[PDB]
Amino acid sequence: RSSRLSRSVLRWLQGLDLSFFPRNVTRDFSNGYLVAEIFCIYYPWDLRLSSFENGTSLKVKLDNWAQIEKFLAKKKFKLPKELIHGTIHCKAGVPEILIQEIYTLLTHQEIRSIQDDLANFTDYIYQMRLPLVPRNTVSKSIKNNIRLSELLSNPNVLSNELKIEFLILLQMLQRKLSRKLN
Amino acid sequence: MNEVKESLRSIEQKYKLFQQQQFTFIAALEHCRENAHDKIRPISSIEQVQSYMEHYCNNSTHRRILIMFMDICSELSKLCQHFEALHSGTPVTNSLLEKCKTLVSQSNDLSSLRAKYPHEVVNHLSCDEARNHYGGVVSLIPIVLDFMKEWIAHSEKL
Amino acid sequence: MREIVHLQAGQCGNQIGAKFWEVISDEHGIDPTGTYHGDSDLQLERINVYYNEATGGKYVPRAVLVDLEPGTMDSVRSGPFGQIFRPDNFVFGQSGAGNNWAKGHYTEGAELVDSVLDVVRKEAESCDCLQGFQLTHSLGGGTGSGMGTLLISKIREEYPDRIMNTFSVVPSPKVSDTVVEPYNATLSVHQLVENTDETYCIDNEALYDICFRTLKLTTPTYGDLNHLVSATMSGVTTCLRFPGQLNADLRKLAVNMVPFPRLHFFMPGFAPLTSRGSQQYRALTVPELTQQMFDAKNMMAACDPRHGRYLTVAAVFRGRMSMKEVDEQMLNVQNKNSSYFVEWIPNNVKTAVCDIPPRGLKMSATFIGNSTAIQELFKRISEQFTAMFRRKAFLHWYTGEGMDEMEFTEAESNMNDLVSEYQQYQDATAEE
Amino acid sequence: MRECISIHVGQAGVQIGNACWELYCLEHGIQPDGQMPSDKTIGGGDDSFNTFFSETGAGKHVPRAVFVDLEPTVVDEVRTGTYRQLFHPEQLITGKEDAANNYARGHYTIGKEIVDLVLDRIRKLADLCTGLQGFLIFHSFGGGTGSGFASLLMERLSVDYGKKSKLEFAIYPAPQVSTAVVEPYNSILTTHTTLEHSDCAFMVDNEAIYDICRRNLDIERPTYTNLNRLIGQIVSSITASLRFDGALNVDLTEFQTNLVPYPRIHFPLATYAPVISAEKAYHEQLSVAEITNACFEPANQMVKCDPRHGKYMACCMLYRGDVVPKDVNAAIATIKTKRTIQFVDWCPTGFKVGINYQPPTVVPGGDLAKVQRAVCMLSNTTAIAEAWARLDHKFDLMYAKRAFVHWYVGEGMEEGEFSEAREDLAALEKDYEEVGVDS
Amino acid sequence: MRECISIHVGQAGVQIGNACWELYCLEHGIQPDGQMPSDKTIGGGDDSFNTFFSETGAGKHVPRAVFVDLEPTVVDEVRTGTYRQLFHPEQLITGKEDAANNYARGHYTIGKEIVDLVLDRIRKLADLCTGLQGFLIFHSFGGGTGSGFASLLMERLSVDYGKKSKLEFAIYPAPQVSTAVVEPYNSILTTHTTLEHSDCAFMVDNEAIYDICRRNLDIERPTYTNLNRLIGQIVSSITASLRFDGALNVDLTEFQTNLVPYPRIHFPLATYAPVISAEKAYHEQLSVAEITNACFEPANQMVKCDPRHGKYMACCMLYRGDVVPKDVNAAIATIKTKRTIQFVDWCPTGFKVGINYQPPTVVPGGDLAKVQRAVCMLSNTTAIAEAWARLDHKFDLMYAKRAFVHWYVGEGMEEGEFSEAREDLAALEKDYEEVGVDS
Repeated sequence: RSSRLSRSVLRWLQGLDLSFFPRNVTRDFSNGYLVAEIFCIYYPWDLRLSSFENGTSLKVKLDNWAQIEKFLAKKKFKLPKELIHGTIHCKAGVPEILIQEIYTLLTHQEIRSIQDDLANFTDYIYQMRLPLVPRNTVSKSIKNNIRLSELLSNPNVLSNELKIEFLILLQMLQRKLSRKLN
Repeated sequence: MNEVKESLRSIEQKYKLFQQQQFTFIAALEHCRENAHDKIRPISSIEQVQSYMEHYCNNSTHRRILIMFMDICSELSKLCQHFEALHSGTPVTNSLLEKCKTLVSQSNDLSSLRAKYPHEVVNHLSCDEARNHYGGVVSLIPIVLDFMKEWIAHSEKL
Repeated sequence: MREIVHLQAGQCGNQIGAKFWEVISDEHGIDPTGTYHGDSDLQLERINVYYNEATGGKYVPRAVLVDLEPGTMDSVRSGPFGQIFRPDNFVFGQSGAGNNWAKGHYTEGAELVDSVLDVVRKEAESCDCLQGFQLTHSLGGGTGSGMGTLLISKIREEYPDRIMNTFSVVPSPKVSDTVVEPYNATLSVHQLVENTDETYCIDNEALYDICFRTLKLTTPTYGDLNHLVSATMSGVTTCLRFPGQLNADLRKLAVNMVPFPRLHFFMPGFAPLTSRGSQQYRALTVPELTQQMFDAKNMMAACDPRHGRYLTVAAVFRGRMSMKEVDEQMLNVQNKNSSYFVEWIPNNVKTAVCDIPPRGLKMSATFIGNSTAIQELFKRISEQFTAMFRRKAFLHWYTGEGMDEMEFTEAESNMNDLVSEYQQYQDATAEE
Repeated sequence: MRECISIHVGQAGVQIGNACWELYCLEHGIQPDGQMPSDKTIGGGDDSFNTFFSETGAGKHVPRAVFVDLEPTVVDEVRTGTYRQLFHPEQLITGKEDAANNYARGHYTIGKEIVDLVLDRIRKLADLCTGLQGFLIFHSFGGGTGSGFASLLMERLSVDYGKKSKLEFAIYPAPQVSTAVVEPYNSILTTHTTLEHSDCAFMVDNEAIYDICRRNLDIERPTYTNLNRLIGQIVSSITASLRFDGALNVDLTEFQTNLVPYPRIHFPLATYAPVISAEKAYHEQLSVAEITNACFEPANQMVKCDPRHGKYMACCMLYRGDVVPKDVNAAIATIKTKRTIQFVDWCPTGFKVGINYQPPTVVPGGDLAKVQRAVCMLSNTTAIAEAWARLDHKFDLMYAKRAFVHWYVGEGMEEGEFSEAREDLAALEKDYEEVGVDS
Repeated sequence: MRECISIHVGQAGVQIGNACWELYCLEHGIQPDGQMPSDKTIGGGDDSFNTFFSETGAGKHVPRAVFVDLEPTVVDEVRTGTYRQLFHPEQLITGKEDAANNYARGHYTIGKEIVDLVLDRIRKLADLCTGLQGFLIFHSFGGGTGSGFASLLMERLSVDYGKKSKLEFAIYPAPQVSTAVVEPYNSILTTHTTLEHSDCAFMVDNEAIYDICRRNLDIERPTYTNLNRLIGQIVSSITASLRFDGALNVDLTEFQTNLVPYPRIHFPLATYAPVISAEKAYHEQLSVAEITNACFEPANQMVKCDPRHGKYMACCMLYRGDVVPKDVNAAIATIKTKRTIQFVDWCPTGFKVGINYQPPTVVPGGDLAKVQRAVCMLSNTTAIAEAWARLDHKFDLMYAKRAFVHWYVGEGMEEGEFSEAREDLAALEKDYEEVGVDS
């Protein structure tokens, strides 16, 4: 029981008469069918739910989300592109945040949000808080922060390697700090 | 036995080379006919061909293609005489050999000799050339090659 | 008309499906080429159930083979009947399974599942009306277990008005093949009890023991087990394939055989399991078949049903015998063996006789029962999963894929609820 | 499809790769010329050879392996051999200066000079292939080349390919016998790189080879050829389901996924069986139960360690040859009830079933006889941790007074790296102790 | 009677015309000589060949087409072919200079030089015919020859013949893969001309051909010949009721009248079916319902566009071969109740029934197998407007800094034309979305 969405956000998510309740927030909203249904519910004369298909394909997710930002640009709604990208690749913690901002934009109700901007993307804090110092390998961090989906989406070896070495430097510095704590 | 097959494949190779230059061959023939003031009677005999190559010829490539064609005819004749020296065979082989030694004659009428499918030597030229300008000169080697193949096929089942 | 669409999953699922297809082709008179070489009557009318009509009467199979490794398709195509199926159905990936359910569901179940959905939708649209979908697989790997649940969920969500029957292979602590097998079994059990009509229990160790102590085989292998499960499937499906006097179908069984949706597991079994030297010395009769169909020696379970009480029973016969003997036998069994079935519900046995005998054998009958015996397997699975979960061993592999650990917690809570439900329905008392 | 690229570093790596390639060519009927001249009498070869070899348009086979060494003498020795017409000279890179049992020079001043060339070579080799699963890096801890160059290359390889498996095969220095003196100096540095940057590692020694060959093969004057043959047999047995098929195929990913219970504990115990000569394979009935039982015997273990001191966490078994499942089942039933074999209170069972239809073959001139079936075992136990304890003790006793360290200082390297490696190994040993302790 | 004249501009147009002519001669048994030499064994030819060919007094057939190209190399390549005895040399006009993916030269300084000749040729060809209905102009948008010369000729044909149908067939520049760089530059100018001076236009590409051939035909090595064969099969299927008859004849006018809902929206979606190889046509039962359902599949569409994005307004359906009306009615009843297929809330239905007793033929050496019946669909939808959107985006991002514009400036042409074309395309798009918007 760690659905990071707030009680009010869930109380409004239920309040929209969606076709199916999202059992897995991270996976179900990755397609964009649910949020498209939500926007149709709010704005029926601007979006057509029939134009969206509920599938698990990366291409289908890309196209559904594409229609989504086309609509948002028409409506001049401000949502982070990085947030949308993380939602598409069902990154941990991203879809809950996105649903929170959707609720705030639509209902115009401010939430006591635990975290607004980018958060701790990796689990460094979580692992440190765990006993038995984990010291996850480079491959583990790669798999956690780099998935097959975005590799299929946009390949760029240079930026990928830059991020990899940046994370490796972060890991080494944190390992040095942990050894200092010993 | 293998020597006739090697000779035949060489004949086929030089034949294939000939049609690859059949256009130039016909151009040289037309040039010779224009230089000899004979543009009425179709070329239907080898003798006319070496008469033109030996008298009415100025371009070196023209005499080159003509001597290659004459070598083609000579090789056909040599294969025919080797076949006749081999053995007699059945009367159908004798008939094939006779018609082929007739077709390779220097002075033989070729005005009524035309090729058919799958030989495209006729289709490469206009119909008029193939009827009354150059109809037997181009439609001679493929047909002789077909008779050679048929004769070899018959001799092989003896 | 009323056709059945067949599905394939798992290397063991693929091999058993191929064996079943070969068995039915041989029984119904189908040459390896693809033409028809039969000499029967009922092998032409209802033959379109598993085949499709084509020009020249060249019937084609109707089954989709799903796999993650290209190394199974080549093995099955090289067989005597591997050149008859549809190469388009052989949808295989580039990366192997490695006996992981989570990543196979996530990594190899995102960009490959689209093709299989497309082809099964095309097949369903190709026919007029359908009854259900048959998928044979195993829980020993990430191929069968990883995607069988996902595809069953997809087809149930798309077409809820269909029959979801499956014959997955339950693991065994004595005979194992995967280190993380209990994890995958626990993950699969959730979807089996949530998004599946009915499921049958398949064990390799029990078939092993049966063939050794009764068939007395020299070097029995997987081929024999595939033959046995294929014969069991044909005996199950003959109720619709070959009509007789008292015909039945899968849905009538599933409704009459299942008291509660949460408990849809069963117990298959075939009666005439004899040795080579005993085939010529046997008396073909009612009471012998009943005895082999009631005793614990002939079932294919790695447990004992005598520990609990019989809940629901169906006896499907295939031959030309009678009706009176079956009912009198079941009556006297319920009279004598009164401490073995639920007293609260009388007449727990269903009668079913197929007038069409099988090919090659004159007398055949299958056993489809739901006895109180899976409770031991369930509790030992729960115990071993609680073990391998307490200190969280072999968990970093699942963690690195992205999925969290609360799925294990909910699965074990569901499993504890299920075993408690099973044990408190086991002692189904009449009153206070 | 299932294709891999092999890496051979150092003289030991080169010779091991040569042995593996010759074993593959003899077992697949691949002639040394590179084509199939067998036009009169065929003797096999109709199989899936694309796993290791490549098919040209002219019917030629090109090996897919990396033969690199800092010392050109090994390259020249192989080049003058009888198999020089098989590979290509571009795959054998020479060198002006060599490490020869040193880490500093071959890691900073020597290995860093040849980087772009080997990266381009391996990139081209990968481009020539369709499906990639893992790599076969062959080197040694004693060899300075196969330590410094191996570490510096594998670091770049793992940063360049995070989704590809990274294997490891080298020689672990025996505590009793050894070749050089500075072996633990390079070992302490290479272990850190192989631990914090790789996924799996295989440790082997030569003392166990000598013991097993004198005990079973009964040879008074052994040679490196037998050692390389044993290593090649082990490698072929491990990757048996890749070139061929069977009842239950086991791929590299399939067993590597379960062989690693923890990112820090990825150090299995390999054991090949049967390791016997010609006369030891004629009047000896061979079944599966006996050889599986013998697999757990310390005398047959590849590493000098008593299994009874610790206990097993994960176990991986493999088979090769005509095997029947009933025998495997009976062996499993026997071993699961043996009180001698110790195991945690945590894993009641865990293993695989790899059935390969193709029996192991033989070589004309070798010592291995014709055996109907084979078996290889990969287990994980904490009893092997003593080797690292001895290595740490040796490093501590040779580091207190800084023996032969001024050379590394002059070459240019941080002295604190010794302390870093020491503390990392101490933490690893502590973790192994913690895991070995039950509730 | 029903006689039409084909126009072939550029290499692509000429090769497509050659493929169409060879398909016609093979399907009608017209021998390459141009006569009827089949005097021993007849194999057909007793039909109404007057639609495409012409009968002389000597039993000769003369093709009625226009093969024009600015570059003489294509004319020479065709002239050295095996069908040189079929057509006439006067119909193949060579050229000194060629556009070769350039609009300015081929529209002002190159195309304007050869006008009187082609006009006299087409006038003579029209005079040789009795009944004229439409034209078959085959060109391309990438090819400069097929763009500038085509535009300048069609502009004059429009003002010279207003009562005659004006078709269009060319290749659309795929955004994923492309041949040249200046393709959008010629395309943006050609679309305006094809919109404001023509009645209909057919837009096709090559990427989807590659996808469908690799998916169904399963060829690792495609070639332009298969593309031309597919295009010729499409053309023949469209004009099937002209050379032959059937239960319900659908002429050119019959389908073009309804194929145009608006003067600005005349871009149908072509999809040929079945598109299969020999082995794909043996063990596959073929009915009308299955293929009609497959015709709406985006994978089988010639233009890469999701039909689900928009909805249909007008649809034109055709058939060729032994087709039964009951199957057509069943398919119509099935598709009208399909929720996946979207349509406007004003057109409950619209379609045609074209029954052709003559089945499609095969070719010796081609890939198409013997199929009893064929089907072709021409639908109108707004989901295809994205291609114009992408083209406008590319032209905008190319025109901000005026890349490769100085060449066109020096050649001589107004720069404001680019703005004119951009605003015309914007208006056309806006009209497309306005129509796509329901109440």
